[PDB]
Amino acid sequence: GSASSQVVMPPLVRGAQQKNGRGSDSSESCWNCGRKASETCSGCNAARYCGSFCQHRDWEKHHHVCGQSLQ
Ligand SMILES: [Zn+2]
Ligand SMILES: [Zn+2]
Repeated sequence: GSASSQVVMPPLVRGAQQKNGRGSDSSESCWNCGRKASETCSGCNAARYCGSFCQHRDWEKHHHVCGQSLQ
């Protein structure tokens, strides 16, 4: 029973921007379930999430999207 080296999904933060855009502009769906997304990945902030349970399920497929800054 050791932590070893395992990558876990980070919690989704609540996005709030007004300077650029007024709601989303580009895309507006949850990567996991696709039903109205209003939060972002606290890590890369690239993927869209609506809940913690959604992020975990999609986390397997997020492994290649996280840690890639913006390219
Ligand atoms: Zn969702
Ligand atoms: Zn991420």
